[PDB]
Amino acid sequence: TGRDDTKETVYISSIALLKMLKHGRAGVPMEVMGLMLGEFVDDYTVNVVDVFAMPQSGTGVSVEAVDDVFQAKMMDMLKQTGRDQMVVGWYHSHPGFGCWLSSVDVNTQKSFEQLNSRAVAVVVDPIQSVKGKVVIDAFRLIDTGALINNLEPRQTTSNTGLLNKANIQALIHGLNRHYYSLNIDYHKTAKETKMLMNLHKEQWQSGLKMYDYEEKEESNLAATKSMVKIAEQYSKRIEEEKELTEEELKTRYVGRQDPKKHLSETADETLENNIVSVLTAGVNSVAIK
Amino acid sequence: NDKVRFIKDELRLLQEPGSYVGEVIKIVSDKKVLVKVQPEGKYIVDVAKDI
Amino acid sequence: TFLHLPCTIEAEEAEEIGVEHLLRDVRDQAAGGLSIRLTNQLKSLKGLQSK
Amino acid sequence: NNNSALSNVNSDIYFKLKKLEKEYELLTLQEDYIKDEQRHLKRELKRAQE
Repeated sequence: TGRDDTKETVYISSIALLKMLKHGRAGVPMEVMGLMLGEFVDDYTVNVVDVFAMPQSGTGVSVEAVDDVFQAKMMDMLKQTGRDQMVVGWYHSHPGFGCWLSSVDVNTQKSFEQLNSRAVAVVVDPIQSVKGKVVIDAFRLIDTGALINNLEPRQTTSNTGLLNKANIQALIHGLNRHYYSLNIDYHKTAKETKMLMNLHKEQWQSGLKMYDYEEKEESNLAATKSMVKIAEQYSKRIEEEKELTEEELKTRYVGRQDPKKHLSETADETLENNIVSVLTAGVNSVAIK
Repeated sequence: NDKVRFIKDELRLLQEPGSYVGEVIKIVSDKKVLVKVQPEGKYIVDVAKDI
Repeated sequence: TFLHLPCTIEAEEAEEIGVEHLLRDVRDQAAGGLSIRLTNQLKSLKGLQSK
Repeated sequence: NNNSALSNVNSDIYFKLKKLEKEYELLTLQEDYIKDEQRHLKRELKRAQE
């Protein structure tokens, strides 16, 4: 053919990620309509520096939801600050569905595919993102004629060759006849890394603070009393346990929410607290005076 | 190690989609069966690879 | 004049999800196990002295 | 019966067994490694529960 037609590894920066999630979680229910601004290099690598939410609309997703006034307006002002970038695709929310492109989403996709044939359409579902990669995936049109003649896999070289898809349904139906799917990776620097982890000078502050001793003494008694009560359960358990079948032991004398195990965790927890409580106290006594 | 892999395993399957339950009304000769899902319509749906 | 105020991070819901995901480090401070807080105690002392 | 060979032992100490004394330091190095591994998986338990 005339392209390599190999599905791009999508590196959306950590700055971009934060934007993309925010705009889709806001607009629920609703489909939010944006564009991806980065720079395409190679034949397999897209780097997404920033994204733009173009203004929300009541027509959903269509070609009649692109607004070229609003598109240009964004572009013109990036140039003027010198932060200029070009489209590499577009993104959108499903407010309560999985990740696939509809037929109607394939035509939105198509407008950008004229611009460059490595246009990605990214689907965000933010009611099911409790993790940053989950239920987000990137798709890219394949040539229609590659399908007829069965050259459809050829994304299996220039890549990891692993491909995690999600779901039966619409996904496999559009995968077959329209697009090729590949995982979104997420890329970051070490200046950004320090920014997230750090929590100002009030981070060290928490570690010399002492607390009301009513709550400390109370914490101790609660744990203490708790281990008497499940330790009568423990007595029953190790009185018996002279009978064969492991499963049978777990029904009869317990081994499902095992008393020895539950006691040991709670005992350790309060023991660790009180090692801290005396350390942090003795530190302050000497240190400050 | 076994304890961490299993918790991740519990978590994994919760992220996977739900499951249901019907009762077979009749048998089809297309390598399918006709199931009637208990709050839902009939479906003729392919069968598991182990039966 | 410019008067300093609290400059806190507390984060949005939206933000939290990308932040943890990108994270794959054991964090500067998290205050989880005893190991993290034994480190922390000694870090605090160096902290007090520097101000 | 009676007697053995005392040269058979003396020979093995310098030759074969010297190599094996060194090999026992490489299994000792293993011990230090899995001392950290065992703590690392305690940290990973915290993260899987959270």
